[PDB]
Parts: sequence; structure tokens; C-alpha cells
Amino acid sequence: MQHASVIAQFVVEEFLPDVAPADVDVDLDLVDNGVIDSLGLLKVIAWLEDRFGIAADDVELSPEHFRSIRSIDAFVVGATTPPVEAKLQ
Ligand SMILES: *[PH](O)(O)OCC(C)(C)[C@H](O)C(=O)NCCC(=O)NCCSC(=O)c1cccnc1
Repeated sequence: MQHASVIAQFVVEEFLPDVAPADVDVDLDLVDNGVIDSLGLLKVIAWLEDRFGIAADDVELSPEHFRSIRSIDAFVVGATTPPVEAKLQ
């Protein structure tokens, strides 16, 4: 989307950064990577407030949000909206 490539690249960088994140089928449900739901979610929540200065907003949890990468892209777009770039080079 406007910056969905950064989300996949940013999220994947924590797990497999030595591999091109754009070379990963972003059409795969990241549920398998649910690992970020807890370990990464805590690091991302604290990091998000550390860099962007946004409240963790962990009052409500939505496990269904990790069902697909696109679902997460909408959450970031609604909260923040970075520059728009072409996902495919
Ligand atoms: P664990 O066993 O993974 O804990 C499971 C649950 C589902 C409770 C998980 O910890 C949780 O709280 N997830 C709820 C949904 C959630 O908070 N997901 C965050 C969306 S990503 C968003 O916060 C964000 C931050 C930084 C960059 N992009 C998006």
C-alpha cells in the first residue's frame, strides 16, 4: 500500500533480514509468523512509542489481526500514513 513494503521489510527484518523481504510471498498469512504476535508485538509496541511516539494501545488485543499481512497494513495506514511508493519495483 502507501508503505506496506516497509511493514513487511520492517517486520521480516527482525526475523530474516539476510533475505530480501520483497522476495517473500507477502500473500502468505503471517499467522505462521505469529511469533511476532507476542515476542515481536512487545518489541514493536515499545519501539513504536519510542520512535513514532504513539501509545502502545494494547488495551484491546485482536489475534485475528495477524491472519494476513494486508490486515496489518490497514492498521498502520489508519494510524499513520507514510509516503506512497510502488510495492513492486
Ligand atoms: P502472543 O502469544 O503472541 O500474544 C498473543 C496476542 C494475540 C494476545 C498478542 O500478544 C496480541 O496482543 N496481539 C493483538 C493484536 C496486536 O496488538 N497486534 C499489533 C498490530 S502491529 C501494530 O501495533 C503495529 C506496530 C508497529 C508497526 N506496525 C503495526
